[PDB]
Amino acid sequence: PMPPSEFLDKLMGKVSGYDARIRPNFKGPPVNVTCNIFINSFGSIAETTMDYRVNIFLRQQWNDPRLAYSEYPDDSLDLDPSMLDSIWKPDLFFANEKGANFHEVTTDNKLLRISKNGNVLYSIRITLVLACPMDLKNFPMDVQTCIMQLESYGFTMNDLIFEWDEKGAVQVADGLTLPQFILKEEKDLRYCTKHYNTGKFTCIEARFHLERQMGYYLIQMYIPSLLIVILSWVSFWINMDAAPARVGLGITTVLTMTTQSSGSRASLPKVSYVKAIDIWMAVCLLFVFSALLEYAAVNFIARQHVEEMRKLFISRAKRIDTVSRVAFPLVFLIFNIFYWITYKII
Amino acid sequence: PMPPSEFLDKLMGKVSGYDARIRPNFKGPPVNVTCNIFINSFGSIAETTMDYRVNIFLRQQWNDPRLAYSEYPDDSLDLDPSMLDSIWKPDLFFANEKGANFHEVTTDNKLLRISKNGNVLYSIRITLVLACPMDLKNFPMDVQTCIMQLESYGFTMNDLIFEWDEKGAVQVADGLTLPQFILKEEKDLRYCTKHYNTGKFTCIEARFHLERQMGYYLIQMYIPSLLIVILSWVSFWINMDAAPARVGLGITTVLTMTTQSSGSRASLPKVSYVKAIDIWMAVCLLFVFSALLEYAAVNFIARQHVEEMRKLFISRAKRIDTVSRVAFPLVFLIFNIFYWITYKII
Amino acid sequence: PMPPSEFLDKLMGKVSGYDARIRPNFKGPPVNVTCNIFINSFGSIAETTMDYRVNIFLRQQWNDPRLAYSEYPDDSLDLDPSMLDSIWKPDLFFANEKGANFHEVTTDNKLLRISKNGNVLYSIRITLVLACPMDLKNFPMDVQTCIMQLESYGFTMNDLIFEWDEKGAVQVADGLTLPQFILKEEKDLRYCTKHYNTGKFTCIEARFHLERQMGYYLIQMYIPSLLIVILSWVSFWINMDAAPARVGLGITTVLTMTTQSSGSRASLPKVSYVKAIDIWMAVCLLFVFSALLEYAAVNFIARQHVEEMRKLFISRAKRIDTVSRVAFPLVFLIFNIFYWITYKII
Amino acid sequence: PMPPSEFLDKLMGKVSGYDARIRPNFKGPPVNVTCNIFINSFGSIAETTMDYRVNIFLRQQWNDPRLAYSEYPDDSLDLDPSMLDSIWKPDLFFANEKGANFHEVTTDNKLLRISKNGNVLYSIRITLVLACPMDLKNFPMDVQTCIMQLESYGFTMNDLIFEWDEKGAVQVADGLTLPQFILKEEKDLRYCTKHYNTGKFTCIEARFHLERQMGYYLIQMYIPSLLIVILSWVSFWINMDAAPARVGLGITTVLTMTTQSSGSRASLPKVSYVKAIDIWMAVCLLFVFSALLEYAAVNFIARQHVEEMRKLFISRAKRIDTVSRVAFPLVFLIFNIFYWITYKII
Amino acid sequence: PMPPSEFLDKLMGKVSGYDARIRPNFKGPPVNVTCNIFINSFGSIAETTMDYRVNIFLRQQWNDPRLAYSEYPDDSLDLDPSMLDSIWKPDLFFANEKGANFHEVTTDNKLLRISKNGNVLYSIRITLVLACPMDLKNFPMDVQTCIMQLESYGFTMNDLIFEWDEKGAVQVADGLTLPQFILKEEKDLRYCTKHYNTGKFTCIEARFHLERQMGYYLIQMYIPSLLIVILSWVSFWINMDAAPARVGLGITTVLTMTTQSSGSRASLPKVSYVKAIDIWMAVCLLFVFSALLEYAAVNFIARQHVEEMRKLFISRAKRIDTVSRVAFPLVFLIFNIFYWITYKII
Ligand SMILES: *[C@@H]1O[C@H](CO)[C@@H](O[C@@H]2O[C@H](CO)[C@@H](O[C@@H]3O[C@H](CO)[C@@H](O)[C@H](O)[C@@H]3O)[C@H](O)[C@H]2NC(C)=O)[C@H](O)[C@H]1NC(C)=O
Ligand SMILES: *[C@@H]1O[C@H](CO)[C@@H](O[C@@H]2O[C@H](CO)[C@@H](O[C@@H]3O[C@H](CO)[C@@H](O)[C@H](O)[C@@H]3O)[C@H](O)[C@H]2NC(C)=O)[C@H](O)[C@H]1NC(C)=O
Ligand SMILES: *[C@@H]1O[C@H](CO)[C@@H](O[C@@H]2O[C@H](CO)[C@@H](O[C@@H]3O[C@H](CO)[C@@H](O)[C@H](O)[C@@H]3O)[C@H](O)[C@H]2NC(C)=O)[C@H](O)[C@H]1NC(C)=O
Ligand SMILES: *[C@@H]1O[C@H](CO)[C@@H](O[C@@H]2O[C@H](CO)[C@@H](O[C@@H]3O[C@H](CO)[C@@H](O)[C@H](O)[C@@H]3O)[C@H](O)[C@H]2NC(C)=O)[C@H](O)[C@H]1NC(C)=O
Ligand SMILES: *[C@@H]1O[C@H](CO)[C@@H](O[C@@H]2O[C@H](CO)[C@@H](O[C@@H]3O[C@H](CO)[C@@H](O)[C@H](O)[C@@H]3O)[C@H](O)[C@H]2NC(C)=O)[C@H](O)[C@H]1NC(C)=O
Repeated sequence: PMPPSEFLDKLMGKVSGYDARIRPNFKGPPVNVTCNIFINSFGSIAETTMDYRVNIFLRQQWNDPRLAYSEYPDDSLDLDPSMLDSIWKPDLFFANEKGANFHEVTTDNKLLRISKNGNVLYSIRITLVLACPMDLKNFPMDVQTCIMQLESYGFTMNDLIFEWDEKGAVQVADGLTLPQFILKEEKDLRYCTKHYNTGKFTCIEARFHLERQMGYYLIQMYIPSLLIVILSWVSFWINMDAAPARVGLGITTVLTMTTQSSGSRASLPKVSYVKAIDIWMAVCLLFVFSALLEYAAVNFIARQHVEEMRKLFISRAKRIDTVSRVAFPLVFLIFNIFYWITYKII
Repeated sequence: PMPPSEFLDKLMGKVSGYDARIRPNFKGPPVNVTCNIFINSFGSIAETTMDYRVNIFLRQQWNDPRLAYSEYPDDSLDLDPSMLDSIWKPDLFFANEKGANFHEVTTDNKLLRISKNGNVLYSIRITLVLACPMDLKNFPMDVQTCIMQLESYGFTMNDLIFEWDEKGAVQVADGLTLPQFILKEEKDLRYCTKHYNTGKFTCIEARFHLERQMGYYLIQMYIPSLLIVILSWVSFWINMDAAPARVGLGITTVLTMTTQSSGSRASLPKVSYVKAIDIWMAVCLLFVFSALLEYAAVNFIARQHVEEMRKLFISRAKRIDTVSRVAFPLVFLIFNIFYWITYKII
Repeated sequence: PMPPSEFLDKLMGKVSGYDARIRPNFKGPPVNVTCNIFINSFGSIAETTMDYRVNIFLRQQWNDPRLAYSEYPDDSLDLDPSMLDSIWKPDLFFANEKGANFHEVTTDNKLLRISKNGNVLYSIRITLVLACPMDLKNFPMDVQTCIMQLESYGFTMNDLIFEWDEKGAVQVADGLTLPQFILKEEKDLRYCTKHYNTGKFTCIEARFHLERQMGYYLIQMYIPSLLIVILSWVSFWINMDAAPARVGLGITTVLTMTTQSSGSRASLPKVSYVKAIDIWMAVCLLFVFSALLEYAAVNFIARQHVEEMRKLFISRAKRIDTVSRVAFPLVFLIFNIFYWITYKII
Repeated sequence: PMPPSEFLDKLMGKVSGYDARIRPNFKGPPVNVTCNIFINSFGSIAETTMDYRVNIFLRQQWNDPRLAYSEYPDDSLDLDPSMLDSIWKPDLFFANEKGANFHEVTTDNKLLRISKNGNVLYSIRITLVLACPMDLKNFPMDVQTCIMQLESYGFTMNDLIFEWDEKGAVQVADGLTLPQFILKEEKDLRYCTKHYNTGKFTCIEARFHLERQMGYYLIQMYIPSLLIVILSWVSFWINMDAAPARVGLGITTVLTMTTQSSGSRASLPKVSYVKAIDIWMAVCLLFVFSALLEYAAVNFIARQHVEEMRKLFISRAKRIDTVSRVAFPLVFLIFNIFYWITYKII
Repeated sequence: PMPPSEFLDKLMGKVSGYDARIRPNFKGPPVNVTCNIFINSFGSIAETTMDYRVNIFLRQQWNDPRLAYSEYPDDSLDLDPSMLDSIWKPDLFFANEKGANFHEVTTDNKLLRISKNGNVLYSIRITLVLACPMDLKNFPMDVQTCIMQLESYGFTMNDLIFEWDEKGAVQVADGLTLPQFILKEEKDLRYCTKHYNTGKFTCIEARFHLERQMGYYLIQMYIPSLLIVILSWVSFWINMDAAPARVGLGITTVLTMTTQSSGSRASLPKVSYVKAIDIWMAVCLLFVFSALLEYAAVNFIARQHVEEMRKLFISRAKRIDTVSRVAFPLVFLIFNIFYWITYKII
């Protein structure tokens, strides 16, 4: 017999009237193309530009009666990736590409096989940098949901319809790990049918829940953010007579805590709303600032102190020192409870 | 009958004398091309290079009598995006491109349909990085106006005219949100007809008002910029005898405020004029510097103090301490009123 | 006779039925392609994106009976790199490309020679940026293993099989040096046969062990990380009466050590687990923090001190000063032993 | 009649012997090509790499007798930008390109019109990143001169000559503003004829004077650079008995001034010569360092002070304090005059 | 007669049997191609990636008897750069490209002329980013030697040999200046013949000595690195009774010197060996650390001081103060001599 390359020349050549500019089943029902992606590499999720780089295998399957051969004895004929400009292909595109490219390492990474009944498998490797609106109302304890939509651009709903297959619409790699987030096993599948001034177009999308890993932020901006508050608590255990001791403590600590506040949003987007890490530094900033005002109240009584009425001012300046050793270690603990409970339920 | 691919070969082939290098209605009136864009993604507005990345759908509509078919029973014939090099297309370009590229993810993102009367719709996806002169006279409270002009390069006014359509000249996406700014619903539409040494060319543009969100700057460079001034106010409530207490306070605070001034223009363009954030740090720098000179005036009187005339110098050195507790908390409030009123009207 | 260019036109032209879209030995055994790479340049191994740039010479050898000439008197015929689109080539690709490109400096860097029996050598220069999961459980003393897999995309196992040659499967350059790591002479060779929903494909890979050089981290983040702890030890040799001396020492040192902790993960990925450099700064942070609490215990006894019972409190406040000069210099040495032994065996 | 597309096929087709590989007026005088650029966008002038990005409209005009039509009734025939590979074009190139690209947004931005006498206008949009040797002998008050040369590569002087036109050789945009520098209205026009081992080639260039705007540097690195010196002057108004007051002032200020010196060359090229900003920080570093040595001379006399001869040492230690309040405020003013006069004339 | 474009069609057309896939002098001696480069732009030598960007004019000259015309009366025929795909060209490539590109600004920057005897000149503009192993054993006083090799990829030694010409093998631009380094006039020329598993290939290279300019490092990291040591010397001229004076001096200076050590390797590669700038900061770190231990020895004697034996401890605590004023100013000078002598000979 003849090889599949010469066998398909009768179906993709000048004979049989086959044209790559004509969609299958013309003047009839639209083409129902089913798609399924395979995430190979994931990560590099930046927040300054609010985008993430993904590498998926976009599989496409449809039905073309013009390529339904019945003379070849086999059931699957592989095609050279250099002959993709001869058959019709869906005009699939993403609405959040923001720059993309293919891979042509020694061969155009394309897969093309034709079944006997007319099933055509089209799998290619695409490297996308997808964008998603980052919701940072609770930055250290948020559940991001970055989606990706597959719309049409040249054909409307009556000519091309995208759908998901029931046999693993979205597969995940075996050893796919992320440096900062984690990929949940549950991925939603809903439609995203858009409507413009020209018409209506099909759209398919899949939700991806990306939960953060609190192990990183808990060590860098939570343990040092708590030890600095302890530095302001040791001033109560120091005598009220040493002026340079408690003054230098209430100033060097209250100024190095601002660096922690400025160092908590160094690589974060400039959002207007307040996040969960801005209420942890601001409240702890009040503790390192109230300790400065605490010494300002103790030193103000000692500098004012008549022999009987002045002996009570010394005890009054020391009575507040007996409560500050218990108030702040018990008030900061109350805020430490309302913080790790409210942001663990919402 | 015959498919539209073979039907349009009579209108785009060697027959009928149709050439892609000839504009419609030659030796007559110019081609009136109407355009309308659809902003899909917006943001990433940097200030060091004074540019912003945009992703729009550039729709183009004109009239070509050479493509006015009258035999096909339908009213809209979709075209393959691979056949855009056969018909005439307007030479539309932007005067502020500064690098651009198309999107060819599995298909050239182009839309092409031809009506019966000769209406040709041309919609493509372009990713532009547009530039605009940043007016930073009031940096935290400015209303930026970044525009984009669509000029001609090969045809003059007598051969190609660009205009805006009245049915939604500029559409906005449904869920288009910006991280730093906000997009106003009012967009101006005016002409930008340029004149060069070669001739005159058409030009269409649309204004985009981008108001900032003060919620970000109010927390990072306004709350810490005010608490440092309070650190210089607590020196008045400290006795005038402790030298290392008030000296270290008037130096560590006046030097950490300069870091806030240098940290306020870390990612800003090097403009010559003064902005609204440079007058907030410089005036607050005077308060943290006047407190240093305030102790220099109190300590200078105590070191100079004859038994009757010296008792008044001690009261004089304490009389200024009774006014500094009221002057600065009431003078900084006056500047706090004139600042948030002048920059809220202009 | 005729030159090899005209001699091979009979084997690569329209005659002999040779087609570049047909794999050798069709309807029979699969093509056994042996590959061997030659690493020219290596390094630039970043950790923020977890990727490294490599430049190898990908050699490919297979058997094509359709190109087995028997009339030319020579044994090796060199081919012009501009004629690679006429013969069949394996669709080799990498599963961790993440962007790649060729080199076309004055000539496409391709090698093509055909033997008499049908051996075809295919060598090209590819610049890859390969990714690997960075295991940073012990950051300064880890042995990274970055691999690279060569999979198929268009042909399954029954049509294309990749294998390694026994004569130097992976060669190393003569003067290939790395700035940070070192390349070990032992490189493992194992298979990576994947299985997808479409079928099974061949895969070959080679392990690369990249041991770090501790000479860099030992000087920058280990010598200064130890001298700061010595600054907290000198407070014991200072009299317990000078308050501003020991207070300023226990605060300026405990706050500059946090900068060393924040400066140890400035260009590191945001991992959740704790690494070996996070337990060296945190434990040393306890020493510079216990010295602050040590003075808080000595000053608390002196401020409390009845004529006979008060003379023992002065000796008690000095007895701890006689143990702190020996405890911390001997407790930090114990942690210094358990650290450099546990992380030198695992 | 026939359209210009079919009319010019007789002049650009196989007939008439017109070839795009032959320069006009062969075996005779060279082609005198006149050029004129139009700067659209300017700025982004970095100093680390010593380059600036420019966007100009390169117009080219020459004479081609082979295209001198005499049958068409019009005087200017516009050409499709897709037919630039049919006529001869000058091989113009820049000697300081360092990477460049064109703009192909929906159309190749090319202009091509042919006059009756043979005048051919060629205007294209080129985005260049031009380099210039940065002369930073006086960094805040220099007048940079970045030029751009247009050389030939394939034709020598006897075959191609570039010249400037007298009617606006270099035009400037109407609203072209720069963020840091300013563009002067005077632009020099001189030749740059080079000589290599192959021969001599034509060259045209234009000088661009880029004066800096001192409004930026005067606020960031000149006002804080002067207030720190004032902090060292207030130590003279403090009593000579307070040791921790004047010691901490002469150390915290002398160390934060070094940050201003290191912060003045953070984004500057590593040049060997000294600039005008390195002599302003180094001299001011002497003032904040002489104040430290001033207290070292006052405290050395007080610690040495026999009942009559010791009373003069106290007055001697205070006599220098009466001159330091007048010397430094009058010596720093002398350097402040010689600085803003020498660098305002050269 | 006929123009050179039509004259060379007889030598580059279907007639005469000329093929671009055949090297000259086949079945005979190899082609001796002589090359000579012309460095136009040089600099941008980074150290994090260990690469430098260069822009050279790669001239190539060989002998092709098939192009030896004898009928044209001239001696040099210029060729259009669009016809380089018709003649044979050497497959020259660099072994350290790491990404490269050509320049196509309005014309492919290629030079092609053919002599009567068969001499063919081939000059193109290539922008390379070449790599070299940075030897940083003495960072401020090293002599870097970055080379560039021109190897073959498709032809072995018996088919293509590269050589250097004796008439200026490597030329330098007239006004080529470097921001950091300097280019020496002496450039070595040696061979780099490599040997692989396939065979042996020709190779030509040229050495480039790049000496650093010490004027930059001497001001930024050598003058401030010496003044901080002077701050530790002034503590000896202060009385031994002021505790907060000498304690704060021996801590604030010893901690700001570590920033100079961390600030000396901010943009340097992470090498394991010690460089010449790491022994200048570490030794100076001992001086600012020995001054802290010097006060720890003086204060330890004063706190210990029986009426006759205690008067000698006061003199002993002051005797070391009389030697420290002379020891350190004379020991640091000894290290200052051995440093600037050992690194000025090797
Ligand atoms: C692609 O998928 C669409 C569905 O999304 C298919 O369209 C549906 O096709 C049926 C005929 O097969 C149309 O008729 C209906 O038939 C059912 C019985 O199956 C009957 O109960 C209904 O009353 C109706 O007559 C139906 O209108 C149509 N639906 C839509 C929304 O178009 C289409 O056939 C598929 N195309 C191919 C090539 O498989
Ligand atoms: C494209 O749009 C232009 C307008 O911007 C159209 O041009 C105008 O066309 C009219 C004829 O239709 C020209 O004549 C005028 O007619 C009015 C009555 O409608 C009459 O009152 C005037 O006195 C005049 O005779 C008019 O001069 C012309 N204007 C310009 C500025 O060119 C043009 O026809 C449109 N082209 C197409 C193909 O639709
Ligand atoms: C490519 O390599 C494969 C092996 O990976 C070759 O396949 C093996 O080929 C033999 C025949 O040569 C097949 O038959 C076996 O022969 C042995 C004797 O050599 C006999 O003991 C066995 O019982 C069996 O009959 C064998 O099944 C086959 N193995 C596989 C896994 O396919 C193949 O021939 C190679 N192709 C070329 C073109 O060299
Ligand atoms: C392109 O420009 C060059 C000048 O840069 C033109 O060349 C000059 O052409 C004249 C003839 O037109 C040559 O002859 C001279 O004529 C003058 C009178 O005009 C006479 O006084 C002189 O003694 C001499 O005979 C002249 O040598 C030549 N100069 C050079 C440097 O080539 C050239 O003609 C222009 N080409 C075109 C096509 O316009
Ligand atoms: C390209 O350069 C090579 C040299 O690198 C040329 O090869 C040498 O060519 C000579 C003949 O011209 C060969 O023969 C020798 O001749 C000398 C007298 O000149 C004689 O004393 C020797 O005993 C020997 O017979 C020589 O073997 C050969 N050397 C090599 C290494 O190949 C070659 O001819 C040049 N090609 C062209 C086209 O110019």
